[PDB]
Amino acid sequence: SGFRKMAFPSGKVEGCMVQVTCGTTTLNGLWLDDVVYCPRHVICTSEDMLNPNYEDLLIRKSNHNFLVQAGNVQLRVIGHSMQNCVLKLKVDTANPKTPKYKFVRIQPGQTFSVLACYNGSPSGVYQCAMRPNFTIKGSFLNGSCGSVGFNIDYDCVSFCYMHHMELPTGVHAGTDLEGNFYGPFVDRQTAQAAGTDTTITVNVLAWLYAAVINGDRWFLNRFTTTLNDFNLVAMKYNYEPLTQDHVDILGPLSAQTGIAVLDMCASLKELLQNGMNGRTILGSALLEDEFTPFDVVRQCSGVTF
Amino acid sequence: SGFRKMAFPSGKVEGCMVQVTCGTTTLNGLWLDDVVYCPRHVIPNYEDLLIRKSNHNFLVQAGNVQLRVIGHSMQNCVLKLKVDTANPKTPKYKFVRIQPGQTFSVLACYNGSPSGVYQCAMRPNFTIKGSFLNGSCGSVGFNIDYDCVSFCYMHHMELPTGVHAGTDLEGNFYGPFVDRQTAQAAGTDTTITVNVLAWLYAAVINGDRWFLNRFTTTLNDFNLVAMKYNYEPLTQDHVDILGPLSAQTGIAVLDMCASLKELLQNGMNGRTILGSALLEDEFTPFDVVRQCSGVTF
Ligand SMILES: CS(=O)(=O)NCc1ccc(Cl)cc1CC(=O)Nc1cncc2ccccc12
Ligand SMILES: CS(=O)(=O)NCc1ccc(Cl)cc1CC(=O)Nc1cncc2ccccc12
Ligand SMILES: [Cl-]
Repeated sequence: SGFRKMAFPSGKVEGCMVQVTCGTTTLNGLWLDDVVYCPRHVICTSEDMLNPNYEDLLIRKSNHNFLVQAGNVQLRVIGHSMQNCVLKLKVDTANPKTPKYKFVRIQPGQTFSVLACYNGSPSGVYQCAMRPNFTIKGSFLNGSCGSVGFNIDYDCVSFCYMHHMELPTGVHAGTDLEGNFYGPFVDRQTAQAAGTDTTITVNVLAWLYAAVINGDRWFLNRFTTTLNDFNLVAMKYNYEPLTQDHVDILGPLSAQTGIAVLDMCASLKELLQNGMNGRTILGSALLEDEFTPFDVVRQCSGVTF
Repeated sequence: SGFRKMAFPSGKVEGCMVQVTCGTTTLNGLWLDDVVYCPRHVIPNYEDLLIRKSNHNFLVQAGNVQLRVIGHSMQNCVLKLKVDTANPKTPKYKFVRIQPGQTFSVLACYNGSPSGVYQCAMRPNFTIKGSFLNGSCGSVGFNIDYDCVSFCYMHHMELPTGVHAGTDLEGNFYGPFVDRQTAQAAGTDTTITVNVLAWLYAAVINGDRWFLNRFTTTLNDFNLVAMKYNYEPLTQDHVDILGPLSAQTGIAVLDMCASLKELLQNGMNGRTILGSALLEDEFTPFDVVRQCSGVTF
């Protein structure tokens, strides 16, 4: 019993964190086999950030301009290349702690664990979701650039995010491990603002199924809804549209609890209309959207209370 | 910017998790040097049950390797299994007993394999609001101070309300609980006042100031009000501990207490603080300073 915002154990990722220094800038890098991956803005000064020409800044660098530190050991850089917004530093030592891994690009709504780091040293781990507006509501200070997001389903680490910047509203933007940004963002100091964010509907429904599994039904009602009527109501509360893919994905949780997806949708419509009236759902007075259907199945019991 | 329920990096603890099996029961153990620590209920009159067991009755698995048990002893509610192999991954560590209101990270494990990490607090009623299923027994709670892991909790049981109970690593339970199937219930819980105040300071550091007001209060008047809402009493030690956050934000502790009083008496009025519509009490003053400063391990 219980339901917590649970992160994956971070040990496999901790063994990959290194410090990358280029001139006066110091940030984090991810050391996998003989390559260190880090944000390409490590080669920039603060002046450079308005309109940086990364190709021009990089051509002026040699391998020995990049200092890479792994624990108390200095790694030797023997090659460098840029792939989109990521710099790849070839080093002369393969990481003996390299776990089984993959680079995966995630979609809005997907969750992942973040290992926040400073100076190549891990400080904390938390769980978060890729928002519909492609930002993440992280907890990051200056020096956290290069910190990574990941999932560890089975024994394989799937790296999905690398931290690049904080937007004016305090939210965060970054790339996949191939250097492609999530969202319409650029690694440039320009007028960039997060688009209006929305609630991840399929995740709120998954979390309502989690509450039913753990023994709570106060929010259910005798009604059902069509998918279209639910979406017309949901969009008035800034909720993301629910698609047939989302309905199909909630199938297993629907069969485990005996509550049809459109019946759970009707309960969500009523909660949006009434609020909680002094009650909580899984210890929260707000509707939680940072647990996916997959997270609920992983954390919750297979037997409903 | 941002404020998350952040756990310590779990790698140093992951390298200590093992599976302990005794007959039909399988649970988790903590392997430090040549000893495996686990709940004694893996085997009631525990001395009588233990005397009937030999070393080979305990099966200890570390990854894909079977460890050989060469000795066994009981310390309070923890069983200590002496193994032939010292854990090469043993970190620098201490066993520490924590107090209600203090927080820690939990590495939830099943079959000696870590599945997740989350942050939680020892409630005033000595239970923890964890997330555990059958097989989680032996999972541990810890903090990291510099490069040293301070083990503070070992999971033993779930109570009827869905909350959890366990011991320190010396086998002493937190709370009036016993390790057996009998009628046990968590006492009425209270809110950790010093932690709510620390979280209000974290919200101010992050730009959330709508709840600040021009008023102050005496410590006695605040405690009379706090007692009415099932909040733990605030002591002068708590006021002293909040000193640094008070100097950083410019808001006196009793000034923040007057904000907390108004929130208790009137509610949030449709507003949120750090994305929450409830007053959060599972961040200590030290957790706030660490997360708003970047301390690494
Ligand atoms: C150097 S500048 O032109 O003033 N702007 C910095 C900058 C521009 C464009 C990019 Cl892609 C990256 C940066 C650096 C950057 O945003 N760092 C940070 C990352 N995460 C959290 C932070 C919290 C507080 C301060 C900085 C933080
Ligand atoms: C095993 S028994 O003696 O029959 N009764 C249970 C019991 C009594 C006394 C003790 Cl010290 C331990 C137990 C077992 C126990 O509480 N396990 C669990 C721990 N955490 C989460 C759980 C979720 C679902 C089921 C069990 C869970
Ligand atoms: Cl995805």
